[PDB]
Amino acid sequence: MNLPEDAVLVDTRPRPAYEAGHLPGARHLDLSAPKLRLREEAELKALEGGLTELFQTLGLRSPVVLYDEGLTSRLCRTAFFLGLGGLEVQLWTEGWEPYATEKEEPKPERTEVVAKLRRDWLLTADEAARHPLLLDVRSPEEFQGKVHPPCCPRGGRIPGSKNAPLELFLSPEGLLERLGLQPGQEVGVYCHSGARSAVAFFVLRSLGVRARNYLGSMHEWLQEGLPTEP
Ligand SMILES: [Zn+2]
Repeated sequence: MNLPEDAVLVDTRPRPAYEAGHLPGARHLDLSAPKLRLREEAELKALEGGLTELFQTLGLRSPVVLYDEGLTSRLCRTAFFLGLGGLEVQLWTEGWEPYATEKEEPKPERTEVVAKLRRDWLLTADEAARHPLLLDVRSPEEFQGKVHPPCCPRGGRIPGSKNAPLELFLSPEGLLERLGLQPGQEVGVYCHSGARSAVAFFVLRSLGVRARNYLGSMHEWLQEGLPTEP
């Protein structure tokens, strides 16, 4: 993979791996999946302000190249938030390893970049509720409501959603065909709390699909008391 000029590098691996050696100048950022509630404009503006503080503290600016060992959930989750904030991002999953030589962590000066939410990358609960096609990337047992995590009130799925377990997205060849999709089509993706839905989002976008990521996912849906199946 070729790199764009003057790129800022972000390493999404766990800290010990980062400290054992990272690309010169790369910042460490391995974001966990927050449980977000995005219903009011003020909540969307708070997510945005949080990304601004993050971007400035890490000295980020476009273009950003994020790297990790393979297409990991943390790489995708982290890259999704940076791109969601308006930064131009790219994922680098192989080929950077020979350059992971730096042990010292950079202490860049803050930048003054300001995040601006990219609404076409996102789905709020209300937008997801009106979406023509949502893909639930959890396991079939979760999709069928047979099991659920203890932080949620019951097992279930968003009504009308279709199950596309995450593992399917690791085999892009013929994926759209198998999922019954085509380039340009509007598709939403979700899971429990947006932890791994970004993997499906990036894979689908790379295939030309207008994918949108419902970060709130099942957890927000259930906390809101929205309609569910079974
Ligand atoms: Zn939950």
